[PDB]
Amino acid sequence: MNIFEMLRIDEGLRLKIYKDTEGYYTIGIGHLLTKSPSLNAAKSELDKAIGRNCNGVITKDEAEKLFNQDVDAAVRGILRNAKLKPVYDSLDAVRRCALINMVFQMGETGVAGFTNSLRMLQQKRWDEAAVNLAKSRWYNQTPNRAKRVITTFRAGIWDAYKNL
Repeated sequence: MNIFEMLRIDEGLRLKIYKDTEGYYTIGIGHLLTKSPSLNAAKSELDKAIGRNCNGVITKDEAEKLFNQDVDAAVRGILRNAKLKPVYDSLDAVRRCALINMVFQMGETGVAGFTNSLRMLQQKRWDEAAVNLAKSRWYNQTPNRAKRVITTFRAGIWDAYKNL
């Protein structure tokens, strides 16, 4: 299992503009287009992102391209972030994928706000950090996904994704 396979389980693949769990306009493999309520604003962002007139619809191919950029940006964002970098560097390969997943879902900023859990993950207090991570809007709003990510940080193995 790898970062791409993991995120693809969590996000799914949709070739037509759709709404987030959040109500936001998205396409592909969890590629948020806009937080704006107009489908029209969303279509325009799409065409800007793909470089063609899409009419709200893309190919698998275009979806994967967007996904490669997003994962690359997520990693680079972690590496550039003063709060995230040190935790990332401290982690093993599997757990590194769990942090990347959180950053992709919620952005650098959002994850950098989980101060206490970050601190516990650095210290390798796995059970503690898993309890603290669960105390969040994140867990309450998307409990099955947060639970997968959390087990991944807790255990350091890919079992949560085996089932799936």
